[PDB]
Amino acid sequence: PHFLNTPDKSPGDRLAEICAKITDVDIDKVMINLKTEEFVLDMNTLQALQQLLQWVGDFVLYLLVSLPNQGSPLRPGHSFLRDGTSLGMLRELMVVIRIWGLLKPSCLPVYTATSDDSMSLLFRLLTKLWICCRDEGAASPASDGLVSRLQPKQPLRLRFGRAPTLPSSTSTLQLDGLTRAPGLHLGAYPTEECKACTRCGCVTMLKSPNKTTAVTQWEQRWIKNCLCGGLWRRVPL
Amino acid sequence: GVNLEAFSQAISAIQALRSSVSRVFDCLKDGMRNKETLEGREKAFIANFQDNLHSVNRDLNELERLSNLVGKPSENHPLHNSGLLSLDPYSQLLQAYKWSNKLQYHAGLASGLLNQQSLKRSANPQYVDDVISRIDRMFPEMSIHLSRPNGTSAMLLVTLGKVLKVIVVMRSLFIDRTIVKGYNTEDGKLDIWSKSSYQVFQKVTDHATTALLHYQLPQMPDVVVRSFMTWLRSYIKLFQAPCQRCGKFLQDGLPPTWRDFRTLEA
Repeated sequence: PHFLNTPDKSPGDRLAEICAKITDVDIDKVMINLKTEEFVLDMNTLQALQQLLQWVGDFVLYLLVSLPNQGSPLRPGHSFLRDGTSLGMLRELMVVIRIWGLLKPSCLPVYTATSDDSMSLLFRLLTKLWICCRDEGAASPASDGLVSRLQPKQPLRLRFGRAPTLPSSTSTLQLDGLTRAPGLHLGAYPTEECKACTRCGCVTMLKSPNKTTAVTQWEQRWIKNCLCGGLWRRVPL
Repeated sequence: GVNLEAFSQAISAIQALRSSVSRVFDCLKDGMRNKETLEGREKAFIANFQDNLHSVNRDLNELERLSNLVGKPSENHPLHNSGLLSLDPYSQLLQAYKWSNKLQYHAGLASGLLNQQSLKRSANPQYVDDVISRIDRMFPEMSIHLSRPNGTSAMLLVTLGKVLKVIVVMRSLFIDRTIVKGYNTEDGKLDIWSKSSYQVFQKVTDHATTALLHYQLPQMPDVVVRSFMTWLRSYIKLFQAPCQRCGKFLQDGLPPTWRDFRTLEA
């Protein structure tokens, strides 16, 4: 809905979802297949591409790397996501972010450098994983060997916002009024806390002003109730 | 051949440069933690940058040292490593060298430390004297010679650079009864008991008697005489006087602490 687009036959935002029936590799062909004109809404694209769109750019890579390590002492390792619908939404996000990066040079990083087109390879891998996930089919061959190859670009150590629990299992607990008892990416985390840092109920810990210009849509979305964490909380530095 | 110290200093300087670059780029990875009045991180940044500049300057200065690497390919070390392949099946020789150096240094340090031994008390050879005298005379600018005119007494005489010769008597061990005299002597055909001076070498004779009564060790008289001689050698300059001026009195000398200063100040 961020699209301040031009006239269209019916809901130009829905074409990004209808793009499911497309080719596997070379998203450059898929974009010309679907549409390329009415996907530029604001010339000030430098609002969420470098700061916010890095999340998906790292999450696609972390999901691709987690595939050949099923032997890890964890059922999904970190995450599995073998449903397909989420993978399709990821591919649609990749298409629209490719269009964005074509419109403006502030695209998602190659995460270091030297991809000869890192987005092209990432999209090829996404589609190769997505084809045998779509509608009641087996899943992965050459994909397992391709994900094994790591360019001179791949980082790690993603945030992955989690929430501490309260495991008062079955017996008793003894807390105090203070002295806690031991038993999110839009910046929002320098090396040492130096801002408001308005935490939330579970994981968020987002800053209050956010020091931005035109991404206030997320702010208005988060000022009110949240993902069962609407109880936003202020925590000092 | 003092290039080993320069090489160690250069190694330390390069390690310091690497560590300083690492510290700079690790601190730059962290903004102002908690200032609440003004960002004092700029001070730490400037300090780290100045430290990097200091390390670079230290490396540039150490570059001036290390004149040249001589030939002599390891100084007769290659005998079986670079020699016949049968001979080197060799590390035994290098291991022995290193172990001997370590043992020597460790024993020296242990002796110097245990010099303050907890020995409660002592309860329950006119051939080595010439050898000890020659070994002591082997030092430079310390031409001495013993006469032994009367009995087994070693009535030797020393003279370093000046005509301030010292007729230091001995007793075949724990030499005592010294008398210093400058600018002519030996009257008749032997030494003398003159002790004549200009009210300056009298203080020198007093200090020498104090030293002879000071270095009285329980054993090892050779080390005693060697220490006595290296203590006496300090009188070759007479051009220093800390804690006072150069001419606070007529004379100036009392180096038991290896630093001669004006008398009547200790």
